[PDB]
Amino acid sequence: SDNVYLKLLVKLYTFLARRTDAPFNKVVLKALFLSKINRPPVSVSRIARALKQEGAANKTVVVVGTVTDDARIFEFPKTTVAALRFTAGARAKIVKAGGECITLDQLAVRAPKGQNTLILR
Amino acid sequence: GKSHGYRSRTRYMFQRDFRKHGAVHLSTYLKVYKVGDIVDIKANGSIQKGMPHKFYQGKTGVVYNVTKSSVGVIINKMVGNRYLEKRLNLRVEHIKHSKAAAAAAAAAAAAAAAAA
Amino acid sequence: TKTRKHRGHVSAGKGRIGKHRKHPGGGMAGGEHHHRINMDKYHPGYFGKVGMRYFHKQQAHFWKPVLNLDKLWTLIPEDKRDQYLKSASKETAPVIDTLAAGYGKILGKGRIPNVPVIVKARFVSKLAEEKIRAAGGVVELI
RNA sequence: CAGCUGGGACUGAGUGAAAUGACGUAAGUCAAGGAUGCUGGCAUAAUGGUUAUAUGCCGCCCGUCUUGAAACACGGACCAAGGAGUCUAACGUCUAUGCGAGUGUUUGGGUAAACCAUACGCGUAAUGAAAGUGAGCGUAGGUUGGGGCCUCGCAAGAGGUGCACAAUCGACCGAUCCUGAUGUCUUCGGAUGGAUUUGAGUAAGAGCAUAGCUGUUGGGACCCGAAAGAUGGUGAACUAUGCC
RNA sequence: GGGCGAAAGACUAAUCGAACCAUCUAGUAGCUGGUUCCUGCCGAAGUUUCCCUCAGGAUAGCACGAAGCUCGUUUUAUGAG
RNA sequence: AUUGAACGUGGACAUUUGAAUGAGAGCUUUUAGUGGGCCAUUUUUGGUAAGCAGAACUGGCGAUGCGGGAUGAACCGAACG
RNA sequence: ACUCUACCGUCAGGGUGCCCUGACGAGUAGGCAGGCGUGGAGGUCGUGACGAAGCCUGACCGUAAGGUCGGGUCGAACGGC
RNA sequence: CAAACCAUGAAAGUGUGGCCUAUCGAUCCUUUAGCCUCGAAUUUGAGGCUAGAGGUGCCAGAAAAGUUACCACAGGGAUAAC
Repeated sequence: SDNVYLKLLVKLYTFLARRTDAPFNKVVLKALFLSKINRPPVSVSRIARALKQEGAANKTVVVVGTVTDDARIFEFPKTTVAALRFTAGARAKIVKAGGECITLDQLAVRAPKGQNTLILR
Repeated sequence: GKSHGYRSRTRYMFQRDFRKHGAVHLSTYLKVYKVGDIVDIKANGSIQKGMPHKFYQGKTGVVYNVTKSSVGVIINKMVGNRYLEKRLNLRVEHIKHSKAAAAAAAAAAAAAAAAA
Repeated sequence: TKTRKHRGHVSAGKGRIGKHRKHPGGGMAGGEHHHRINMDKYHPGYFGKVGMRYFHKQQAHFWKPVLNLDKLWTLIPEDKRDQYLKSASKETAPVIDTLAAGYGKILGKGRIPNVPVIVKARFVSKLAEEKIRAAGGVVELI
C-alpha cells in the first residue's frame, strides 16, 4: 500500500498531532493506512440527515474517505465538508447548500484542534 | 458398548433416592420462582412429562425468570465446551433452592459511614 | 507468477508431495454417491435448476422503466423544462428509459413527501398512485 | 578494615562539545554523556602474499520419504548440453486510480498509438398437487389499521381486493440520557463505557472502468512411469491347412 | 473372434490367448517417485461430528496471514463418588 | 386480584491533589497446513505367563540448546540469537 | 542455563531525521514483507579499435545471496539516465 | 398459554391416548382426497402445499449370479507364509 498523496498526508498529520492534537487527528490518522471500506465514500444524503436536523452544524464533518454527492442537497441542511476526493456535484451542490468543500491538507492549515468537530461514516 | 439416552453411566441422576423414595411431597411442587432465584437440580422418574436431562444435572444454576406461568421454565448453566449461553428446560418439582447468602453482603457493608 | 516462492519450494500448485487427483477430487463431481472426491457431506449441488423459467417470462415480455416518484422529482425544483399546474412533470421528460420500452408506469417506495405533482405517463403502478394521490395528484395520460 | 589480597567495571591525557546531576573546596573527584584501533564468519572496491607443513587435541558430512539412515535405503568416475508451477483465463478479498449519484464504453470513424461516439450493461423477484402479478439498477418478510371496487343473498351474512397506501416490528445509522475523571462555569463544551428513549434512510452491496496480484475450475498445464479402444494399410517372402 | 486341428489355443517373419505397420495419441494412471535464491518476522498438527465410506475429503478441534479490541489470584458456597 | 419492570421522589453510601489509562484474554475475517506420529510417568477393563487388546490422565520429543551417561530422541538439571 | 555488561533482528510509544528502549527471539509446513537474479525493452546518451564483449589470471568490500577494480591479451560490441 | 370444542363431574381439577421404561424408511416415486397460482380466451391440457399406499433390516434407501492359474500392467508387511 502506497498512495503517494495519502502517505505524505500521514507525515503531515503526525507533525500537527504530536503538538496541537485534535480528536479528528487521532481517528482519521489510523484510517489513512487502512483499506477500501475503512475509507468510506460518504453521501450528502447521510450528511443532510446527521449533520443538520438531528446533530449539530456547529460540529464540522471531517470525512475519512471520499465524498459522493447524492440527491440535490437543499438550502436547509448544511455543514462544511473536508475529505480526500471531491466530486463535481460536491463542488456544486454543497456550495449551493452553504458550506465549503475543503480537503484534509487544509485542515492542518485552518485549525487542527477539533473545537466543534465530528466524523461521518 | 453402551447405548445412550436414559440411565447410562449416571444411573443415580435418573434415580429417585432409596431414603426419599415414594411420591414427591408438596415442597418444591408449590414453590414457584421468579427473577434471580438461585436454584439446584436433581431429577427422578416420578415426574414424567418435563423431566430434565442427565448430563445437564450436576451443574447448579440460577433462574432467568419463570416464563409466563409455572411450567416450561428455565435454569441457566454452562456446558463444558467454552463459556456460552446455555440453559435447560424443566417443570417446577425438579428445581431446588440454594445460596441467597452472598448478595446480602452489600446491605451489611452499607452500615459504614454513620459510625462517625 | 511468484517465480521466487513457487520454483524454490515446488509446493505452489501441489501442496504436500504425493497430492495428485485425490486433492481436487478428480475435477467435477456428480449428484449422488461416489468414492474419494470432493463431494462428501456438501451443502451445494441440490436442486440443480438454474433460471426463473416460465412461459410468461420469455419473449414479448415488456420491460419497466427505472422511475421513482421522488427520484424523478429531485431534478424538478431546479429545472424548468417541465410544466407547472401545481407542478406538472412528464414521465419521459426528466427520465430516459421509457422511450423505446413497451409500457411506462411510475413506481416505487419511500414514505412520500408532500409533493402535489401530476405525472403524465402511460400507465401507473399501485405504489405511486396511492402515495401521490395522498400528496395531491393523480396520473394523467401522456 | 581498603592493614592485606584476586578479577570483572568506570573516569582521564595535544587540540577540544552539548545536555542532564551531586558534595566539597582559595583544590577537585565521582557522575554523566560526546568520540576507538587490526584480523575473525563470509555474498559485490583490505594491511608484503600463495603455501609444503611437525606435534597434540577435538572430530560421524546431503535432496526426499517416515516417529526414524554416518549408518550396509535410494541417488556421482568426471566434464559439457537439456529440464520439473508456467506468456491462458474465470471468481473473490486487496493495492493503485482518471472520473462518480450518473459514470465509464466498443466495432469503427481518424486529427491515427492521439481524438471522438455513448448501442447498452453494472451482483437482478417471493410463494401456493391444477383456478394473478411484474415490484423504483434488484427492494422483501412478520404483524395491524384505514379505505376504494365487484358479485350472490333477506345489505341476516359470507369471500378476495391487505395488489398498495400505511400502521407497525427488526439488523443499523444518527440522536437522546446517565456514571467517574473531565476543558469551562453553577455556563457551555470534549471524549469514553453501558442502557433507555426517539427520529429517519439505504435490497444500508451507497459507483463504474483499468493496470495488476492471489488460490482454483479451465488453459501446451509440474516433470515421469502402464496393461488399452476405434479407423486405415501391409504381411501365407517364414509358417498351420487345402488341392493337384 | 477369422483362417485351423488325430487336441497342444501347436500355428502364422523369432511377437500368435486374436499377426504386423501407421495414425487419432503427448490416450489415461483415484497409486508411487522426482522437482531449482536467501534472511527475517514467525510457525502448528496426527483430533472430530460424519460417508456404498476407508493411502481421501465436506465439517469441527488447534495454531497460519491481516485489521479492530479482549487475563486472574482466590473468597463465599452449591452439586456429584 | 396480583406479580414483574421503568420513571417521578426521599434517604443510605468517601475525598484531596496532581496527572492520566495498564491485557498474560474475546470476537470477526482472507489467499495455506494437519486430516497417517514416537517415547516416559500413573490408574483402569484385561493374558500380571508374555510387548495379548481396549478406556482415563500427565510430561518431553514432533519443532530445542548445552552438561551428565563408555555406546542409547523420552529421564535428571534445563532453554536456546 | 544461572550471571555480569555490551552488541545483532522486525515493531511500539515521546519528537523529527529517527533515537530512546520493552518483551521475546530452538525450528519443519505456511503466509506476508524485504533484498540479490538472467533473456528482453520503451530509453540512450555514455564508452570503443590510440584497443569492446569475450578468453585466462590476480586483487577481492563482508548479512546469506556472488560482483567492482586491476593485469596479460582481444579487433567489435555493449552499461550513466 | 389462549382460542377452537362434545360427552362426563358437586366442584376443585389435570391430560393433545398412555407406569418411568427399545419397537423402522428418503429423494426417487406411486396413486388418491382436500382445492391457493392458467398461452386471443369461455373451458381445459401441462405444473409447485398436505395426508396415505409399498420388509429399501446396512434401520442415514441404486432390477440381479461367478471359479478365475495360459497370461499382461501398476502398487503393497496398509497384509501374509516366514
